[PDB]
Formats: sequence, structure tokens, C-alpha cells
Amino acid sequence: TKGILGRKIGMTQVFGENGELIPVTVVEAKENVVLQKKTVEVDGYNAIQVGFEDKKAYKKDAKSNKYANKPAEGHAKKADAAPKRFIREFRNVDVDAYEVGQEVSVDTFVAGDVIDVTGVSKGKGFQGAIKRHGQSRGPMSHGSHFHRAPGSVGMASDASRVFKGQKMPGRMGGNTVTVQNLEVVQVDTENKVILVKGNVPGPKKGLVEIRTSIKKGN
Amino acid sequence: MIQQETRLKVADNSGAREVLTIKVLGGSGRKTANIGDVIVCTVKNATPGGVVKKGDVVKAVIVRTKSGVRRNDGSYIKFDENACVIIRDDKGPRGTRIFGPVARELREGNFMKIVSLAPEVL
Amino acid sequence: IIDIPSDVTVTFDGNHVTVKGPKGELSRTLNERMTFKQEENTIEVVRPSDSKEDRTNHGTTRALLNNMVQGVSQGYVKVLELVGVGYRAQMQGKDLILNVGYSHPVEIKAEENITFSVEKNTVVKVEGISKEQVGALASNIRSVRPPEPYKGKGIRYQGEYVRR
Amino acid sequence: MKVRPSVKPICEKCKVIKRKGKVMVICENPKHKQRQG
RNA sequence: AUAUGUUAAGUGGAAAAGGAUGUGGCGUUGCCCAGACAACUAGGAUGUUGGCUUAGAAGCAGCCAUCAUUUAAAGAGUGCG
RNA sequence: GGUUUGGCACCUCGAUGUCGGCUCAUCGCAUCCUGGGGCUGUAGUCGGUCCCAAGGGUUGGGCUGUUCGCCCAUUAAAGCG
RNA sequence: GACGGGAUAAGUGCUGAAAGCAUCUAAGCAUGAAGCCCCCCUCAAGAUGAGAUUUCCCAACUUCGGUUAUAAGAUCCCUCA
Ligand SMILES: [Mg+2]
Ligand SMILES: [Zn+2]
Repeated sequence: TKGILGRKIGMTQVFGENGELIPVTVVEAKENVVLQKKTVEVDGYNAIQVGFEDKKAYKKDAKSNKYANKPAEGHAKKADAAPKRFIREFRNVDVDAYEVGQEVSVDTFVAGDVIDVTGVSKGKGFQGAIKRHGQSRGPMSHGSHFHRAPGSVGMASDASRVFKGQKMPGRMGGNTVTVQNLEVVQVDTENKVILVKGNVPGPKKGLVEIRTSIKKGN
Repeated sequence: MIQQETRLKVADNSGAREVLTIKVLGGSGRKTANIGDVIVCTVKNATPGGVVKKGDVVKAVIVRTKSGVRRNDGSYIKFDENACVIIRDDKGPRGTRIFGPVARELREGNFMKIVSLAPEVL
Repeated sequence: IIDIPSDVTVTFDGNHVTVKGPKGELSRTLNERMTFKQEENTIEVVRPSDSKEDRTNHGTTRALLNNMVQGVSQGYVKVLELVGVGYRAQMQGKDLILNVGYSHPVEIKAEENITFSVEKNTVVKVEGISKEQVGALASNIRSVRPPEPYKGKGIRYQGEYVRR
Repeated sequence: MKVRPSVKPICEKCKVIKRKGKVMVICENPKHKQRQG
């Protein structure tokens, strides 16, 4: 059991040894570090607190997240670590391992292993019904005027209210996502790069998050 | 992709030249088809002679599709036309010849009598 | 009343009771509304009234003290024969194996004071102290292939017969 | 089983009992298995 | 709250023909220690399907002629087929 | 039961717009398929009937304005409201 | 889409009386469906019961209560996805 962070950078091609073309995701686990170790003794759950991008030291008169407010620095000086931009946890891990304040290098992973992922989805604005939900559009000609709009909401003069679960134009994008049952292809420790079969919810340079699958079959 | 009310050529010794795709056997209301997918067709014209006639209705097995198939090696293929072949659930044809070359992925479906005849398995 | 034969000790504590014997020992509980004595080598049932329910608990509890007291000295047994072709059965390990034309064999595990006894490949028996346990287990076997109706190919108690 | 709101012993051996408030019968002949409700 | 019973169903806090070993009440009355009911073991008819029979059917196709005594005791069969 | 054809004339005449189809669905269960079961005049595969169960699914076309309906070809099933 | 487990309806039982027998049930014990729940994905402390953890800032004015411009921090402003 294990899990790391990373960054979607791009997708490519890569071949199996039977000649089967195999698509692939690229991800970068650069500068992963463990920061804090949240026991069940105090909090009520056993987990691992983590950090990914090196950022810089304390402000002087300074400004946004490129640099670091003191409390972050007060958290990263703690375990002999440089301050980090993205912090995330990982429950369901062998907390007996992972001393506070080390690295979670890609070598924990291995070719052939199965995984899930997590990440934000993509930017998408006020999208209509049929693009948000996939409803079916209406007729063009034969004189109509109902091309794309969401249809008749509800029932009648009775059942006056409109039920909550309906389907309407709102934003389509920002959502936590998970994609069970992907596989790993390769682990290049040189560039500290990993490769994941299939494709992941992310934009370029976005956040991506990984862990060992749960539905192995058990 | 091949679907309902789609007209095709043919390949065999039938006495027939083109057909119509009524239904595209599979599942619970498939719309589509590709190489390998058996279908239920009929006949909209005929050359003279031959066993089959106008107004008839029989099955067929698709081959020579115009939006070809992706092989798992990452290679593709494309013909120009669409076509089919007549069949009787021996999975062996009525006909005696096959013009118009064949797509090989039929082999997974265990069709070999028409693959005996086709220039060429491709 | 109830007998207390040789080497069968009797110790009662209100609702719970413990009784002892050669083939083992039991510890059952009863309804506390009942009442009890122990005469020297014999037993004295009580009920508090002629109420409806109390009659039930009276005759019942006779039956249960009888069950313990007979089980500890004698213990009980059940005869679950197999009849058919390809039917085979054998205690192997602490557990039982079976082979009945299913694509897979079967496993069964015991309890304390249980003994999956066998005479040979196609007949078995369990012998124990609690009549309850041995029969419950017996149906957990017999439920796996009930007696089919035409030929009788299947697990069965012995006297159980055929019904097309 | 034969579920019928009318219940009456169809033959001599059919013996009547109440199981869970409901009524049933037994005969050792399955084709006489009746439940009331 | 008081005294007295009933209900075991959320009846109360919607519904009929009809069905039932649910319980309670008021009565009629049979069998019961010259040892009842009930189950277990103990026996089951002798000739004889006996007449007329019915595929053979020998408690039994059923139309019944359906007697006595081996006898605790049993019917030209209580009965299961 | 209150889905039909009806009876009634209680709201509505200083306006409650009706058939059918498109998009949207939502619900009940007296279940059309899957799941589990009992019985069988169930040898097996296929079945008939009854019970629990409403979690999900319940198709394309021809024909008419069409509910309905007939038909073609599919399908595990092509539900009643 | 799972696997898997917990409790379950229909049903099958075990022991067993009321009712010496038989009895799946009233005392007791088990068993059993895509259903219920738990697990799976997501949102979510305005859950006014407003949570918990780590870290950071830390004066002078005697109104005593209180006031202050500032601290950490965030913003106004600007370049841009
Ligand atoms: Mg036309
Ligand atoms: Zn009967």
C-alpha cells in the first residue's frame, strides 16, 4: 500500500513487447516529501501529510504563493524540510513506515502494478443541458423552436414544486475525480518520471494524485 | 458505420448485387456494425440467374468496410467500399467465389471457408 | 422428574445450570421464572402456577434437562447416508470432503465435542453431546443435496424415503 | 404450496397448525401444502 | 387516580362472504380408576375372492348371498397401498 | 382499485386551452426480464401455476392524425397504470 | 458496475413443549435474494452540536471596563491563464 503525487504533463505513445501499441500518461513525482504524520492517537485517524513543489523562504515585504508565509515555514522547518506548495494527505497506508520527514520516491511503485488516480477536471463554463448531462437535442426543421433548451421541467399544477435532482445549465468543470484500475508501465528514476497506462483527469501542469487501488478484487 | 437501411455490394455467386440492412444482430438494440458483425439483410436488385431473387431475406457477414478497423498493434486499414457475403449459419457461405478482398479479423469469429477463397487475407 | 446416573454431577445457579459427564460438560441457561430443586440422585421440576406459558416452560424444561443429562453420558449420533453414483464422502483432516457431481468439492468444519465419524467412502455420521448441535449440523449437510424425488440420489437420513 | 384464503383440510391426514400467526397445514403429501394468507 | 376483569393484535388508530386447535365466559353433556384418552411395543384373522366378478384385481373393478370360530380379539377384512 | 364508457352538476363563463407526438422525467406494484423460492400430470433442455422482491433495464422500422391495433426483423424482456 | 461482509421477507430447518405423540415456535438456535444496510465515487462543520490537529502573530495608553495605528496575514492596484 502506497501513494504519491504528481503532475499530468502529457500523454504519448509507447509500445508493448508483443508490438501492441499502448497509450500512456506522463506524471512527475518530483520533490515529493513527507512533512507530518497524523496519528489516530490525537486526531482519530492514521495518515500521512505530504508535499510536492519546492517553494521559497519567508517573505520580506513579499507576495503570493511563489514565496511562503511564516506558518508554512513554521511547518516545514519542523521536520528538516523545505516549504511546499501542494499539501495533500493519504489515508490507507502503512503508517508504521514513513518516518516524519523523508522522501516518497517513485521506487515504491513498480511496473505491472495497478492503481487509481485523483485530480481536478478541466475548465468549463456555463454549459447547456445537452453538453453538461448529455441530454438529446430537439428537432430542427418541421418548424420547431425547441433546438437545445432543457425541456419541460416537471409535472403539473399538482406536484407544484420542482424537484432538486433536475438538470440545468450550470458549470461543468471543477470536480474531484477518480479513475479506478489503471496500470503502470515504467518507472524512470533518472528524470524522476513515471508512466501510467490510460488517461487521467487533468490539465497540463495540473495536480494529479495517485494511490494503490482498493478494488484489487477484495 | 454500417447500420439500418444501408445499401451494400456483395462478393459471391448469388445472382444478387446489392442488399439492404434491416437489423444488425447483437445485444439489445445495436445501431452499428463493423467487420465480422453478422447482419440480417434483404435484396433490392439482382443480376439474372443465381439462387437468390428479389424480395428475399437472409443473413450476411460484413466485410470490406470503408471505415476500417484498428488492429491492436496500432495499425489501421481502410477500403473504399462496403460489402457483405451471404451465409446460412454454418458460418459457411452459399457462394462458390469471393471477389473483392477480405479483412482478416473474421478469423477470431472462426470463419475459414470464406477465408479459404478470398484474395487476400489482409 | 429426571435421572442423574453415574458420574453425572448436577450444579444449579438460578437460571444458568452446569452439568458434567464422561463425554464432556455442558452449560445451558433456562427461564429464571421457573423454580428448581435437586433431590439426592434425582430432580424436581417446579412451575409457579397453572398459567398457559408456565405449562410450556414446565414440560419443555423437563425435556432440556433430559437432553443435557442424556448427552453427557450417552451423547447423540446421526446417520447421514449417501446414495448415488459419483457420490463419495470421507473425513480428511479435521474437516469433511464431499464429491457429488458438483464441479467442486465441499468443506465442513466441526465444534468442540463434535466428531465427524465415518464408516467408509459413502456413509458418515457425527456423534456428539448436544442433540441440537448434531442435528443443526446435519441439516447444514442435508441442505446441500436434498433427496431428489425419483431415484433418491442424494444425502439423507436413513429412514427418510422417496417421494416422486 | 397453495395459498388460498379459504383453508380446510383436503383429506384426513392433513393436520392444522399456526406458524407465525398465519395458518398452514401438513399432510406429508406436498401437494396438500396450504397456507391461508 | 381507585376496584374489577379482557386484549397480545399497534386491534385500538377504516372494510365483507368465508376460513381456523387464538383466548375468556355462561351451559348441555359423552368417555374416565371393576385402572379412560394418548403414543410405544405385543397380535392380527381361519377357510376364502368367499358367491357373481372385474386385465390378473386374493381389504378393493364392484353387484355385495358377506357365515361362523382360531380365538383376549378381528370383519367372507378396521386399514395403508 | 377509481386507469375506461357512465350518473351527479359541488369550484371555474369579467376565459381552468382540449387529441396525439418531441425533450424531460418521477412514482406505484396488481412483475415483462434478471435474483431467490414452493408445487407439478417437473425424467432432462423447455415448461405451466403460486409466492417474496420495484435495485436497474424495458428496442428499431412499415402502416394511419392516432391512442389502440396489425405486420416485418430483432431481443434476456420488448410490463400495466 | 465488482468482490466481500451485517441484519433480513417468501421458503427450508434444529431442539421442543402448550397438547407425554406430532409440531419450524410460543422460550431458544441456525439458514437464506440483483432487495435493506456497510464497503465503492463525489459534495459536505451555516451539522448554530458551527468540530479536531500543526503552525504563526503577541503593545502602549491608569477611562479598570475600553481606545489606538500596527503585528502575522489578506486585499486595493497591475500583467496573465
Ligand atoms: Mg416509404
Ligand atoms: Zn392431505
